[PDB]
Amino acid sequence: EVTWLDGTSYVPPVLEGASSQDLIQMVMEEAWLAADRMAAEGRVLNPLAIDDYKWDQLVVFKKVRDKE
Amino acid sequence: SHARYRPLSLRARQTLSEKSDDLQYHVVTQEWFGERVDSFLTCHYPQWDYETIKRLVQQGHIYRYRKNGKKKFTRLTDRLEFDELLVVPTRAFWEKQLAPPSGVLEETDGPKFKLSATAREMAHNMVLFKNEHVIVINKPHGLPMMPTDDPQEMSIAAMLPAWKFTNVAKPVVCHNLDRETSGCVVLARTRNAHRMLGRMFVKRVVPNSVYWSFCVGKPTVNYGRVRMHFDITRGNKGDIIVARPSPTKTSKVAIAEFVVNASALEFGSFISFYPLTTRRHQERIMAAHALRCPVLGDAKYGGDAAFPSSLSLFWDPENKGLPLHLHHRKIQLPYKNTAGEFICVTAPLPTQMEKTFKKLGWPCEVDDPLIPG
Amino acid sequence: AQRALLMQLQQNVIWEGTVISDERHHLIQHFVKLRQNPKYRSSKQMMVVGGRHLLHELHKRGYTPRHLLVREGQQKPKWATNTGVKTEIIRVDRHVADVCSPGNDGFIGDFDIPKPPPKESLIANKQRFDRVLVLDNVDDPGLLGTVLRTAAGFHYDAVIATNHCADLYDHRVIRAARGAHFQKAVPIYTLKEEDGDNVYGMLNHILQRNDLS
Amino acid sequence: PPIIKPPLPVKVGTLASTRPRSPMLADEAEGRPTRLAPSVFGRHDAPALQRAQQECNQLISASALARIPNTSPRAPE
Amino acid sequence: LHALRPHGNWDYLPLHNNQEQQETASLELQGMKASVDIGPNRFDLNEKDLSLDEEEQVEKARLDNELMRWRRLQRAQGSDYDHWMEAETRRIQEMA
Amino acid sequence: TLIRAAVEMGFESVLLINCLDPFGEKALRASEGTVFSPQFKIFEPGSDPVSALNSIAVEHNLLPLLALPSQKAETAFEVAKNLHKINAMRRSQENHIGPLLILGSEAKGLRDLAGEWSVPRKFVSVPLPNSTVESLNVSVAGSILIHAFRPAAEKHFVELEESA
Ligand SMILES: [Mg+2]
Repeated sequence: EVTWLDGTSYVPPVLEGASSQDLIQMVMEEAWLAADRMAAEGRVLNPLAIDDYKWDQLVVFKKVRDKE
Repeated sequence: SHARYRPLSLRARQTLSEKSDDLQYHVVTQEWFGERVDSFLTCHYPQWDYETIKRLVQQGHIYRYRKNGKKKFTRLTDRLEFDELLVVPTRAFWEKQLAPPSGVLEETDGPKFKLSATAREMAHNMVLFKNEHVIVINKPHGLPMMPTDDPQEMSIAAMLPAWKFTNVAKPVVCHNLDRETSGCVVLARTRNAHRMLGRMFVKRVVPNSVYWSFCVGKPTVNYGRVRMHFDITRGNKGDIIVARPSPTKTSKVAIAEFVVNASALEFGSFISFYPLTTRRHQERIMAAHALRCPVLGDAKYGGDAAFPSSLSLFWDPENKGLPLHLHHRKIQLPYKNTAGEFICVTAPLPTQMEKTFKKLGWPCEVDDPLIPG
Repeated sequence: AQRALLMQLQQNVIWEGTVISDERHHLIQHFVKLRQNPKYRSSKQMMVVGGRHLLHELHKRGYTPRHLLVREGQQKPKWATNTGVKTEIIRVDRHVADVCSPGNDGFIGDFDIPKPPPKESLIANKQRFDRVLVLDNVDDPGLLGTVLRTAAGFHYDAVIATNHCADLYDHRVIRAARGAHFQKAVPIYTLKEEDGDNVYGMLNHILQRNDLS
Repeated sequence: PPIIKPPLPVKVGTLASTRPRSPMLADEAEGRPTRLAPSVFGRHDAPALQRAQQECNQLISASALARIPNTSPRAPE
Repeated sequence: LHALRPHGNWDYLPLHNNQEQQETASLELQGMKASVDIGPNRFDLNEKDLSLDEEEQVEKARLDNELMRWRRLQRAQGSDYDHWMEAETRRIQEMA
Repeated sequence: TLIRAAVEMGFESVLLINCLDPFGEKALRASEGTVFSPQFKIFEPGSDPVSALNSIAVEHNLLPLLALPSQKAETAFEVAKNLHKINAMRRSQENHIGPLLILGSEAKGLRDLAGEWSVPRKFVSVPLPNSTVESLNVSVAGSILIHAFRPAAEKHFVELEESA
């Protein structure tokens, strides 16, 4: 169960053969849709910017770019 | 070197094979009834190579005796027979005055040389044409092809391990060149490829090589055929070469076809040789004596006319260190490309010869239509 | 003349059997340029290290040079002759070795510059930095090498070089540090204001992030 | 130094050795005996050959080798 | 540097050896080291967590198709009768 | 640099065994006249180091400390704290004991003296937790040893004891 800032309840269906990346993609697509809904309703949302997670991700980015 | 081999005619080789006792007579029981000779030998001798067995069987050192009083020579595809013997020479058989084939003995490489990364880069730069059978390199000027008297002096024959990109062994140079020659050198990758290409470099009638040279003076005819008989004799410090117009029992003929491409005011000329034989300093001595106009830089043959006052305008006659204008420009190969024309590889002129041709106004890079491909 | 030219060719093509005697050799010129010019040194990402004991310690750590110059009269190192190493060995004379490096112990290694630590750690570190050293405007390389050595000894969480410093890959700092550049315990960062990075901005970010005084 | 080399079991071959020279030759290698063939180690006369036979307990003539089998005459129990 | 060296305050933390020994160490002191203080505790961070853009996805699919066609072409390149017989007899010895 | 550090932190005399030159110009450059200072007295023993050291130690009632690579006692701070505590106890009882520092190069030559040192002896080192580097510069180690066993630091150590 996922509850957004508005409080809407969404349920990503889990079936056989569905991977964790599949569930992540479903949840993130529905999250973008819900964020569009909030911005249309008028709710303000914290925008995405450079964070310590982005630095931890550039770590492995440097790793793979040095690999090949 | 416990056995010193000697020349042997077919009669003498047969006589020695009959007189010898270092043989092994394998019988053919019911188990080996009908087996091929090559399969029999490859199953009995695991240490002998298949090519070695092929050479032995096809030369006749391994024959069979069918109890008929005479020996029977067979090929690899022949089937054996019951009750008959197969004669195989042993190790001690090759210890007499009889030379064995190549594969039957063990050849030790011994000490190997360790090359540096700079030398490997230089060899990869010299490489011009790469193929799964042949490798063509551009030999620089003043480089010894084979190891000379001084063992510390570098040579091309020891740069071989750096050229085997994927082969299990180093390539083998097909033909050697003079130290002063700045042409292209061909190497064979496969041991069989060397044997197959060795036929091209024997005396022939149709030429397949180009030699670009710059001689001091203009010969009489623009195109001609040079021929002279050489006699090489051993001397105190070196060799003596005697040139004759007439044949001799000991003389070896040398033939080439020369064409004058351009003439620089009758004081210098550019010519292209196409040889038909292989003799030491062949084209050099030809241009020196036959054409009566030595190539610029042949101090060993007519050093006075090598560096002339005429060309003194461009080069210093007191240095006498300019590269000998002797370049194996273009050489053909039996291998064909996707177009169907024979692959003729061309080596670029050294920078000094390029400077000479630029000072003379002649184009440095021109195709040679005389030898197609 | 041909023999002399071929001998010089082999010298430039150091293929075994010859030693170097002229300073005009390409390798000696490369060594002296890498020692003197800091811009060429940074462009080649190489450094010159002197001392057989220091080279042995670097080999023990796992660092080996692609070129080694050994002076005549000295033996070849076991770590340089073993099969696991790819270090080329070149014999050098005394005066050309002195031209290469002002101090010749008999062994000169052309080491590869270790990759400097990523500034991303100082930007967004997971663990908290306990103590950070900041060297500001050091003139002579001896003091810089010695303070790098003592910082590596005391195990500081990070060392920064701010707005002026002798090139860390210089021969004098390398000698006075003795492996502080090759080690990976104390990360060192040269923040040069002329390169775009704000030294004071970086330092204040580190302070406000890790609660440092 | 034995005068007559008796049959010996065949040597186990490596990959390249057991690999035939041709994929069409890959079929002839199906039927091969597991023992080599006997031989002699020189050129000798008839008495020397017969003495070598009786000493090494091995016959040379394949005809006699096939006609005289070493068979237990008794019946099986 | 010797004065303000790392962990140089341990001489001043314990005012007395008796007071220092009075404290009893527990497994919680070991367990607290595994927790990063500034950043939040996360389970895994590998290369698979790297999100791809549309161009990156198209390029990856193109590279996969290129690898497929390259395997297909190598099936015919290595099909030179020598290497083909080699692989055939190797598979035969594997199954036998 | 070692002479300058000693005289700036308040040392009275110095001993040199197997020293290259007590007045070489390249040494005077780093010393900056500190050897010429009158309150700093240099000495030289003639091929008798052990008999030169033990006699003066047992006469002036001094505690020797050797900067050895051994791992006997690596906490120079705690060793100096113990010495200053003994000094403060003597001061409260009221003689005082002074620190001898031994800075060497060869471990063999230092063991040759450690095996014949008189009572009491202590091998002091520096807190180096990195196994990569062997040891600091001898000048830096000597400077740290002087900063530890400085005669003026006894007051700060008494302040530390009062504050603890
Ligand atoms: Mg003929």
